Amino acid sequence: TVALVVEATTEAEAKKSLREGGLVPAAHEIMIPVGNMILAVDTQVLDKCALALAASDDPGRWFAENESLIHSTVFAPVAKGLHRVYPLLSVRPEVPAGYEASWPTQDHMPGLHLVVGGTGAGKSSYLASQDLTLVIRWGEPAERFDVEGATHAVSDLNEALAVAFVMARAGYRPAIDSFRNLVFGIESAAGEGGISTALYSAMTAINNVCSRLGIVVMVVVNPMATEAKAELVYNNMAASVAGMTVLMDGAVSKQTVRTLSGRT
Amino acid sequence: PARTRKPKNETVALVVEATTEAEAKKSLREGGLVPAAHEIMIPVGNMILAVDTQVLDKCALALAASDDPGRWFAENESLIHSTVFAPVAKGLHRVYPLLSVRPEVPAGYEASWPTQDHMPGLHLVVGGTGAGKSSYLASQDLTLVIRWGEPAERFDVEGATHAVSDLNEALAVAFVMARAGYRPAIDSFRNLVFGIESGGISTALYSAMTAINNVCSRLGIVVMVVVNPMATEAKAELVYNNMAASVAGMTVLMDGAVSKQTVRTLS
Amino acid sequence: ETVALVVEATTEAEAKKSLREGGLVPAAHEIMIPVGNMILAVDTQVLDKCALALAASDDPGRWFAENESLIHSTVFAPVAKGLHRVYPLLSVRPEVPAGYEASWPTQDHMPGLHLVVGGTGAGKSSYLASQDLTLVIRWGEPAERFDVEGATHAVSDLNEALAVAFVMARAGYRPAIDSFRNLVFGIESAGISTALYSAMTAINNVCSRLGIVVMVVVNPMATEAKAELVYNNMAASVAGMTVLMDGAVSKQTVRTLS
Amino acid sequence: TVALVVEATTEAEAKKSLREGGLVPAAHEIMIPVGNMILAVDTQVLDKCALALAASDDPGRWFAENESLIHSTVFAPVAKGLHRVYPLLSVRPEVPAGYEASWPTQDHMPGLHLVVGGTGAGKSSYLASQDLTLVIRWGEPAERFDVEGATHAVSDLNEALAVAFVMARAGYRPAIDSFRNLVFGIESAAGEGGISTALYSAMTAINNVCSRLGIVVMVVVNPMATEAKAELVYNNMAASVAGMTVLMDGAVSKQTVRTLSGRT
Amino acid sequence: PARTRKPKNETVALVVEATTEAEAKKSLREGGLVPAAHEIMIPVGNMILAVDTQVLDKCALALAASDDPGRWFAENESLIHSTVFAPVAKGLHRVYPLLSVRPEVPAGYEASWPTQDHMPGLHLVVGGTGAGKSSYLASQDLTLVIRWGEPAERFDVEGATHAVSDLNEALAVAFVMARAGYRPAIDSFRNLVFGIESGGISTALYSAMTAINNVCSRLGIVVMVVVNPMATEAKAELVYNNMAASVAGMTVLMDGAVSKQTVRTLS
Amino acid sequence: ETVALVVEATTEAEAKKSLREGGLVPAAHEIMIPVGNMILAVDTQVLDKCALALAASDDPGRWFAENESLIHSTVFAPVAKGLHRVYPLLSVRPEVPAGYEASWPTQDHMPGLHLVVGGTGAGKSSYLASQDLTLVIRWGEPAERFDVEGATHAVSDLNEALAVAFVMARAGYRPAIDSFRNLVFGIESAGISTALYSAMTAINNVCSRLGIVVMVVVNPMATEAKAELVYNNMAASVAGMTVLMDGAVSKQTVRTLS
Repeated sequence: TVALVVEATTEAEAKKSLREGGLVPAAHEIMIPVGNMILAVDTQVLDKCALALAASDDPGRWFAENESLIHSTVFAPVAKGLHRVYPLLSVRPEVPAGYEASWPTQDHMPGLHLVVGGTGAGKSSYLASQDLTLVIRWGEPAERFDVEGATHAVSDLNEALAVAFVMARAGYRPAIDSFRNLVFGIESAAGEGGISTALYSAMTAINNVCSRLGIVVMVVVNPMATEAKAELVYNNMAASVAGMTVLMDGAVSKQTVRTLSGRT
Repeated sequence: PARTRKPKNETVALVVEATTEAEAKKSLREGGLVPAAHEIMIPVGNMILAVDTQVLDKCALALAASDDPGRWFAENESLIHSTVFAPVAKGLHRVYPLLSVRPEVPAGYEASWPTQDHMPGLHLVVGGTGAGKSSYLASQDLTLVIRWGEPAERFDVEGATHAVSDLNEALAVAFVMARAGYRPAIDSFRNLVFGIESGGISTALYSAMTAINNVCSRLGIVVMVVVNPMATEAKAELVYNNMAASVAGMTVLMDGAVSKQTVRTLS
Repeated sequence: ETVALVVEATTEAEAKKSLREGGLVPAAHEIMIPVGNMILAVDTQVLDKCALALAASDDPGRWFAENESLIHSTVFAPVAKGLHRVYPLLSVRPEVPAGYEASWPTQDHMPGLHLVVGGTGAGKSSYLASQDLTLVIRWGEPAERFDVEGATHAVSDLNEALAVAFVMARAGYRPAIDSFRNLVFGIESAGISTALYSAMTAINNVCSRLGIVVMVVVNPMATEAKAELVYNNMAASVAGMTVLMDGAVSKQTVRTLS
Repeated sequence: TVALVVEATTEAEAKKSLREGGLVPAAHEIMIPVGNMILAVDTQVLDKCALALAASDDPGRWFAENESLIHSTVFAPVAKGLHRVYPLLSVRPEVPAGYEASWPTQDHMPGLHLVVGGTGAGKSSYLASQDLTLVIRWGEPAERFDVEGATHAVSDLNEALAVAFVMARAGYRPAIDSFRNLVFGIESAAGEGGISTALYSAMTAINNVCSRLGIVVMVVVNPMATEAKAELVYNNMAASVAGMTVLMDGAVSKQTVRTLSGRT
Repeated sequence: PARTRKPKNETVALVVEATTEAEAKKSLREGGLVPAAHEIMIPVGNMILAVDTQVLDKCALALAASDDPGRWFAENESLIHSTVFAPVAKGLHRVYPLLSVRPEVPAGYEASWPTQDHMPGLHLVVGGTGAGKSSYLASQDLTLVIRWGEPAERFDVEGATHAVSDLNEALAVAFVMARAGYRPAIDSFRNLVFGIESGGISTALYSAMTAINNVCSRLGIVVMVVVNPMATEAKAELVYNNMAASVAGMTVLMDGAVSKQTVRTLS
Repeated sequence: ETVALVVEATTEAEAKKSLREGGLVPAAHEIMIPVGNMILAVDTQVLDKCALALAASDDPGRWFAENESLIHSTVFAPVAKGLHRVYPLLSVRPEVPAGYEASWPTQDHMPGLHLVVGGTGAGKSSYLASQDLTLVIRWGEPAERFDVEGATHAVSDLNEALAVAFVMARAGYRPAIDSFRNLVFGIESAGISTALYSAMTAINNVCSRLGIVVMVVVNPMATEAKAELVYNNMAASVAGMTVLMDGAVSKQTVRTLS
């Protein structure tokens, strides 16, 4: 149960968790700044969901029957002082002890693996080669894939992150198709490539909460850059995340992966 | 000749929104922040609309039973404004960050129009040719044309039309028509193009088309919509490709004739 | 029966009342007019009463000076602040009354706005003088000789400009508004701010609902390069439009009936 | 006495005058829109001041000893609904019956006469030839003129307009040096010349309240335009006011005056 | 080594502003909207500061009587914050539209520095040469330099300086010094240039200089101020001419030497 | 003695209290830090207590993980909303403590920031590895191998980044912040947004007041055309600055004492 309208008005209420409308994250709450929004992941509800999901016979049914638990895993706190109290919020870069990974590449750092390219680049054909559990579908027009494929459709960024976090923590392999609504949604002062700089900070923040969760989430991003600034934009995105695969006319045109070894 | 609004029987909260957690748990109709199972939110720019699928369904069966689609819509403004409305609770933007509409196709969905096996959603008719686009709409055997945001002309007096004033009733009338088995077209989304403010066109126009497209897909309908994106001739092919990537289908019109047509299909 | 100026609905009961009363639901005789990020309303019942009284006067200009309060009751800005949310991307619906007819500005001219664009001072004066207007509603322009000697009524804001023009036209008179200079300057959006076009379509479509034509002088002040495209966008927004160059009519486009 | 903090909260208070914090101008109140500000002139206090000023032996002492009356002549109402109630407010173009004028030119329409040019154009040398009662000094750095000259120094736009209105109504000849703070202060979408379009509407509004008052006020304006857009800017300003004299390197480079006859 | 703030004896209203007409008639110090005869408002960008000439005068006589100007300013933060403050009442922008500061010169005013018969006001020292501008300030026999908005350097430890943190105390210390007969300079207005946001430079920088210039003229003082407008080399002569047109005087510095000097004078 | 988070002064009495308590007047041990349109505060008394405790630990990195709450009490964002008005165009005053000395990053280096700008990933790593740092405070960068294996402490926001660096430096350790990437992205104003420069001057001058040097990695992301002017503006804002090109030092400017 998450507080939706009533927020802390006294110091005593202010010290409560973000779930309860306070301004101080609980021991199991991690704040996720996205543009000028501030989300929160509850790692105990995430643990509960992962344990339960790993016990179920259908990742499909499970998520459809537990949007209550999903909406409790990642939510947007109601207290409005969060931006002031946590100036220029990011997510701290830390990796769990004993973290290992063989996917999407050997020793892939925990974080996001962006699958990047323009429309028609080959992105929804590359995902099929990554041998995923399912594709989390968000912010994209309904396709034949959403009937015949292995999908879970979601509506906002909370559900997208929540289902991805739960799946990965359960030992499953998630992709989000796509972060279109961050690209369109995060308005900010532009850079040399034309993209809002807050889109880059947003990806680092989301990347580093996957880092803290010791997981990798593969995410489709079409940054809508012109031919000229594309290489500058892809370099700023690679500088923001663990891994990035660039697709161009049906073939991989660049791959950058941060690894536990420092080597490819 | 007038339209009956029966404001007595209207239950959408217009000014009182939830102030407690208990109230916040109510439906968007009631001023809460959590949609009931029959409410789907529709984000468009910085606005959040909502469709009531229960009210939508009963409206469609009534419209189908009526003698005259046009007269029914004229007599039932109240039911139209109860089908698609803008909820009053202000926290919806925060609670549902970067909201879209989830891609879905109801079971057993079939469609032969505008093309065989047309995915549910929007079918944009883009271009800039008043003669061409009307002439194209006249060929699709539309039950009527929902007129919105365009200057009055001969057709509004002459043809099978139903004029509306805002995005709520444009979508409501389209939904009620398609659900009832009729063929709606919206002429036009001119006011989304002008009103949604964010190469050449506000990026938020694209997500608003995806959101509205995906509502139609959840409802298992196709709504044909006229859209003139006002692009420079140079950047027009880019904009048309961005728009095709946001929706189920799109027909392009050039100098009075259909030049291009892209359609996502099933099976 | 006065327009609510500060007190707006705070309960669901008050929200159901009319815009005049501070509610959020128009009465059957109220038509909302969205202009930029303002929302005005015309009261067709007050409009019809004013048109009846004006017809009994021997001088339309004097009648409006004698009836300022009735004008502010014909078109007003409702007080309820949730109207933007409740009516998203509001326009005015394109409708023509039963058995409408017209012969001015042209035969079978659709009801709506007729824009008179471009020209020049002495060339705008001439084209307006050639239209046999009952009077020119003067708005947002510096006082010149015409405001002393001519057949005019000076107004101060867009409510009065629209009100006076609506009342004259429903009375059977021919009004022209000189000019929409404060729409052009006042309405800013994403080389013309795009909300000028929908504003004129909205004002155009209330005229069509009222079954009238209102002539309006409007200079978009576009660069001469973008001018031809600018004027195209304007014509696509209204019933009719005349372009003036060097005193003569260079283009006239009119939507008509049969 | 003008209401400064307490504004109408009921319909009954709303119908009171703008001086009393209502939303409806009294019969003697004229609203003056300037950018996104809305001023008000009280013509009865203006009449009282003009009558009293015409009776005094020193326009100088009079204004210095009566800032109370000055601040009651032009003021900024406190009610905030004014922008909504009066959409796209201007001042209506009307001339008093029997209006005559021989200054600054024969049959000069009532309004503003702008004295326009860049810094060093000759503006404070042209004013000395116009044989003025005094120069109202506003928004300009203190000079030797402010000690040795015939001046009244003011601080805001209310005092500038109020002293000008009172002087002219009293049969005296005022100039305002200068409208610098409108040029700098009125921010708005720019035009083809680079100047905010709200500066033009502001000058028409102020022009037409001089029109209603049957007076001419001469006003120094440096619009800060570049050489290219200068001629386009001066034409938009001339299109906004009764009269305009352009100064360029110490000589008049254009004069446009709207007259009662339509002839020069 | 520290600065004594005595917050007990401080009467500037910081959070309670007038809510009634009677309260609105009080001084700006008291949270009202009408300045007392000894308060002059100072508009700077979208902020409105105020100078208390009574407090200013007593401060100047005390500083003149003290043994050490620097120590006094260090011990009297409270009196400094009582000399120049930002009033709390929010309606000041509306009540005083497009506020400036009226041009005035008190009777009998005389001045020999920076030049003979220098009009009271600001004297800007413009340029971009750290070595040049310090070297120029070192030549004017300044009593000390008010350091504000600049990175700490050797001079702050070495020279006759007094560091401050905000525009209020920068102006207050300058006013109290000049009124007492000492020679202040402010190094620098870097934060007005950066903070005032409206060919190349925010136009509001020019009016803020005129407003501050005209306060100094009403006080019968000259305050020398370092100002780097950050202009492109192309548009630098235009910006320097706009700045000279806003103030009593201005010295231009090029590659380590005074190149130009414009000064409005009296008699 | 906790930082007030929601309750700010509403009376003149409460306004006189400290920033920690929700007042509007800093105590003698509070220094305000304006950054863009945020205002933070450092508590030098909590800072000194933290520096004492940290010195008694055998591992600075572990000490900070053990003392998160003390960090948020060293640097915080005060709750009172009138601070912007009360302290116009706020900076931090340039002052150095009595008998300050320094030999790192260079001899007699002024207290303040030392910027390390440009370079590249492997070239930024090398220059930092060559500075003999106690640890690198990692902020706003994606997790890489260095955050697992290196001498680091990861933080989440600018309060923690500044707090950790202040505490280390007052303890006698050498901190470097990698990086100010969220200042560059987060601070927008009128090709660099101008408020980045005053922000660094403000952060620079609190370091000078504290009598410390803090090394900070910052990539302004300027075009290569404007890069040389950009770096000039940055150097004019801080105590010292190193420019890296292709692994080597291409420029180093430092303000010094004697």
